[PDB]
Amino acid sequence: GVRDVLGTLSAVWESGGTAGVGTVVRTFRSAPRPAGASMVVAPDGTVSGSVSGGCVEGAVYDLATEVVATGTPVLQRYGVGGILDVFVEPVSQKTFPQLGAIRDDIEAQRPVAVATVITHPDAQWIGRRLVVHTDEVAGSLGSSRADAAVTDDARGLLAAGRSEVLTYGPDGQRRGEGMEVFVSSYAPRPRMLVFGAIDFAAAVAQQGAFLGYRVTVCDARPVFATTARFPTADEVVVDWPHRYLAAQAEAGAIDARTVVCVLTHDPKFDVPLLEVALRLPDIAYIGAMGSRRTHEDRLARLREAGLTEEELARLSSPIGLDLGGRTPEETAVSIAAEIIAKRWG
Amino acid sequence: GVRDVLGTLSAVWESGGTAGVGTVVRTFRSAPRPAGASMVVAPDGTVSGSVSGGCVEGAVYDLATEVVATGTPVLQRYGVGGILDVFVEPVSQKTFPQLGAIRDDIEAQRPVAVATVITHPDAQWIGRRLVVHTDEVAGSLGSSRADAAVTDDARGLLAAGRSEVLTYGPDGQRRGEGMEVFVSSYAPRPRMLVFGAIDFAAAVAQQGAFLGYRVTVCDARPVFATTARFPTADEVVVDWPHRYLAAQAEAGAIDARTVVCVLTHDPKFDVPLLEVALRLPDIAYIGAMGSRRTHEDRLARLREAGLTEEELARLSSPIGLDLGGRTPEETAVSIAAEIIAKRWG
Repeated sequence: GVRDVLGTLSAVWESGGTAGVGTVVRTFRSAPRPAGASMVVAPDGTVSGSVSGGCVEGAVYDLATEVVATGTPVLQRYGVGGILDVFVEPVSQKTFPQLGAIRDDIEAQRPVAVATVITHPDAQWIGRRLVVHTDEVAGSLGSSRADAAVTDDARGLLAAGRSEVLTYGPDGQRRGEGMEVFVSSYAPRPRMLVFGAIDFAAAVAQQGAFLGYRVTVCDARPVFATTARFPTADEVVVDWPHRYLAAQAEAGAIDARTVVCVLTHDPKFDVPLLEVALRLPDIAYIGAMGSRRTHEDRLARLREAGLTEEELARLSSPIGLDLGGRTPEETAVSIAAEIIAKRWG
Repeated sequence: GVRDVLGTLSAVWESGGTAGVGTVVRTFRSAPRPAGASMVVAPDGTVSGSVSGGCVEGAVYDLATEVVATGTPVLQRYGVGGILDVFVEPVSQKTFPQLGAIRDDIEAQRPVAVATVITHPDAQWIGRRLVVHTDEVAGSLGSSRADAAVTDDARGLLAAGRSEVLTYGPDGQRRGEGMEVFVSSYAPRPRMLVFGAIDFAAAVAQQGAFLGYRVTVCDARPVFATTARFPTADEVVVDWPHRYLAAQAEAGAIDARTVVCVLTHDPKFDVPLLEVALRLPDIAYIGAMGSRRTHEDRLARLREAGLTEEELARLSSPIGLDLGGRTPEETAVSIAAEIIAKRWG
């Protein structure tokens, strides 16, 4: 969402002024910028951020300028290469008192969603917002039923890191028509954890970085788990894999989008590791590398260790889509593709 | 193959000396280095290249040393993490008179395969070789039937850029047993051609580079097709896509592993382009970007232009595997995965 232009927006907010903020809420026909793309017009007229590829920037700028004057938020559809819904609002300390706290949450890696009414029959509702955390909600949409419905749905989207327009009836009845709410999620970068610092881990970590994951490579062997060997990994740790995973779980440093790749079949490490991983309250993906021989030998060993067929059903083994690729690069792509397929973008 | 250590090997060859060369011919249980990985021991004893991850390097070194002394080539199997077949031979001007010419072919981007007998009942055959081009073959395995069979199969592997052990009967009878021939292919980097220099082309070109392709980005629009916008593409050209493709075909600068991505649906460019691409004697992949609406509209337009259902069957549209991914990064991965799936590594 506003992460691109949040420093500039915050500085306006802190100074006491009003920014005009245009947020892309919905997109059709492959418009250039996605749900959450933001443009900010400072009181002195300076613009940052982008909502399109140039196509309607001038029009959004004028709208943002007009909206600051009237103080009335506006949903506008632009049609040109795509179709774009842009919601334009005045953001000040008066109109958005929580913005500083949200800036602070984004900085401290506390997940937070903002849910805004962008469409309603009663015009007084437009631009009302909820600030939603896991454990908390602030603000009011104007009705307990609306607050209840949106809070719930926003937390679900937040947990997934998703931003979307949800549609309700006027009192927040599900499947009703007439009220639309944009949920804009600010979740930290999801984690990819790679256990086994063999050379192939570098290829896995480059695909994880390409897909937007923060990648930790972890191996009990100091010679292997080295910054030099993995210079692009966000983090390289020397630990027993299962000790590291269990510690992340306990710290709440892993969430529902966390992705685990097991690149070892050393029984000393892989079984205790998968004993932990396969028992975690669900994380996005748990893959294990190996040929078909390694795969079946590992399954035998995991059954022998006490894993249930239901826990084993969580495991993607052998890892990746079967695309027929031979090289480490092809295998890395097959893994990234399976990860995407399992969550459905 | 020897590309890693070819400079060092060539310098030995040119000086009049004999190098001991160990080439990994076959691998099982995910051994660290693939078919073609080479180790070279210079007369002064200096080693470069690698056949394993450290596991049998000392043993291969001693074998290479012994093979230079006896002058007799040896196939050796090593079992440890994997299983490795390593073929060790003495390489000099006397024993391998074509090596200089092959160095020259690799440098000029002329595809060339070397086919060597690694196993035979008649020990005199071991280490005999054919040097195979598209249009030429030098050397003799010792029989017209063997030369005929291997030449044919080597050209097929060369055309695909593949290195493999092929198995024949003693006179080169297919499906026979007893004779094994390593074909080591030296083909240039395969090309990925990306037509449409939109921002998403960068993501496509990073995956192509990751997979080992040399990437050309091409667009008729000078503002778009720019080195600055695509700093990692090997090449960025301003041309009508169909004019560029047709010129590559005529020049023989595209081969059977060439991969084409069409990222435009501008009728001015895409139809003439696909008129050329879909009619080329087969190239590996021809994908076209678009939503389902764009896909069907483009097909209508291509039927209208005269494309046959058989030509249209060559087209991968909408592009990529359907993995459900939304971001440009996910789409890029889905495209790389479809490319791999279509060739089967």
